[PDB]
Amino acid sequence: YKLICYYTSWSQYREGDGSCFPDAIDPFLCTHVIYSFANISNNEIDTWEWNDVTLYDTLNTLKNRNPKLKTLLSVGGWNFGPERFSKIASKTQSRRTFIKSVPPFLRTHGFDGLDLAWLYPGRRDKRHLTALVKEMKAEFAREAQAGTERLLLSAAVSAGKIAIDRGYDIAQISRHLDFISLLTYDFHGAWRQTVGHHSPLFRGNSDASSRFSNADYAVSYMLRLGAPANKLVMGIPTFGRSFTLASSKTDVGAPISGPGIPGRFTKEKGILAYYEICDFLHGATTHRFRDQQVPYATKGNQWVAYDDQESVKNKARYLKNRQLAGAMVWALDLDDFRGTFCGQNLTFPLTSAVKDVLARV
Repeated sequence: YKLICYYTSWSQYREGDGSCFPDAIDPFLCTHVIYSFANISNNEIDTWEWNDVTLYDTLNTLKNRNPKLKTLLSVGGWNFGPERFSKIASKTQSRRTFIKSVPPFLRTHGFDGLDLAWLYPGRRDKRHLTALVKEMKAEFAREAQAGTERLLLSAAVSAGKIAIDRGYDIAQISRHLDFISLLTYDFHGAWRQTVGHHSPLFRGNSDASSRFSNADYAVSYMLRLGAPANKLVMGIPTFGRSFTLASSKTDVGAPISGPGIPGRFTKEKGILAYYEICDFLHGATTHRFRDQQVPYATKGNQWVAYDDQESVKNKARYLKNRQLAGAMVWALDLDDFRGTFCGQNLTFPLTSAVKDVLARV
């Protein structure tokens, strides 16, 4: 079993305890740590944060205590316009330059692979996403001729039936990728104004519409589409999605005025770190949808959909019963990395839960 953990570059500038550096990562927790978001300039892979080469180096020292630890660098991400990604992939010349630029960079900073986070290829991209993956992978094969270990190549994909059908050739790209990380936590879209869990596990018997909105469907659709189970990794959120209620209606369906107020450390609207949710829970009412088997909480006019140790193991068990290659935890830095906010003196409680379940056969 693989446990693929993302570390976000910008969580270093979080005030107080919110601040997190590669430093705080238990090197025996995950099997793969992905440094999140490199950039691209002059069609070449490149850094993003000033001190990136330091943090790179820091993260890669962990491989000193755990010699089996593998690290990868992700390209793209959320503040990386996909158009920009598009433009580099469609011109075979700008595409070949970017590819050639990748191995030496990874080799210099000590990475073991590349993660591609093109955040959503459009209808016009499918052809090129396939080209990029096919060739990039071909370059990694030729470079291992130098006598060194072959670099890994992974991809972060959307779990929305439409986004998939629209921009991905799943049968084609599964043969070239070492593993595919499914983003099974973007289900209640940014769009609507109605309360709902962003990462429901199941179909929720109390919902006949957009049933293509849960991890369960997303997975069977990907297996159906032709991706093999031993390359599939299911994404597990270590955060919550918040909303400011527009009325005292709390239950399923309730209306919404907009996103919830910022987390005190997180400082971003509509999102909350698990450690922020732990402090939020005090004096909050907790409910759990049994249909989707996921929790949520209200307090004042704040409704929060999130995942706890239980919902998280649950997903991990499922993942095993279907025999996927592993789990992916978005935000090692959004978990209780200090272990000082959520009662128990455990560090990274959420990612531990997953790992605990992934280790019992």
